[PDB]
Amino acid sequence: EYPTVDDIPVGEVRLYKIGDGVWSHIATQKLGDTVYSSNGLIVRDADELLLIDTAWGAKNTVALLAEIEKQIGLPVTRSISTHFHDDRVGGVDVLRAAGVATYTSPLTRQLAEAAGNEVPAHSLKALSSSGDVVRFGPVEVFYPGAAHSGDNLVVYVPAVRVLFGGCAVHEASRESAGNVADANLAEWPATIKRIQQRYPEAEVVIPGHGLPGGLELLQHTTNVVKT
Ligand SMILES: [Mg+2]
Ligand SMILES: [Zn+2]
Ligand SMILES: [Zn+2]
Repeated sequence: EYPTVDDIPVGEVRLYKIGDGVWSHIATQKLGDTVYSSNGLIVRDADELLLIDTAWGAKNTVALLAEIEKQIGLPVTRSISTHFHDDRVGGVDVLRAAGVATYTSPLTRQLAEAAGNEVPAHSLKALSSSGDVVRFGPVEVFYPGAAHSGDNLVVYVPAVRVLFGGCAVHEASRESAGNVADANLAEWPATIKRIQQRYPEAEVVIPGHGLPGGLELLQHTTNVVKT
């Protein structure tokens, strides 16, 4: 049932229900002669939605908003981007045009500017140091330290124990680290250990790319990373 590249054309978006008031969104994108899929999250708060990450570019992000309106029918009023790459901030300008208040950490804003990428309009204070956690509506936003990138964040939904690990967590089937050009391989194991110690009751862990699993994806990541 979980959507894969085999069942999503570039430009279409699927939603997948994870728990009470929580969905993932799945989109596809072509870089080389390589098609990839990518995951974000949607979380209900009263009569509005918090979005976690864009759908990897402007075209997919317009389609994401249309699919949310078809299937859920509540407005997206705020978003958080979990690092500075195009699968997280690509389409922020679509979000802004639609009246969404877009956020991320100050470091993500700085790195996205340096990369030429779109930049969320607002900073999350108090996320500058490894181990820092803030509340944001129905979630917790945690900065566990450098890993896939220097600025990567994870997002936990306490009411239903769902952790979105983003691109700092690899899916079960992946055995290589992927794109490491912004990675800190030396800190990556310590970063995974902070996530494990902070969220020991998580029932679902969603990676930035691929199939959701449970807490076993965290040790799996450490294993892929060392090698
Ligand atoms: Mg770019
Ligand atoms: Zn990335
Ligand atoms: Zn990614």
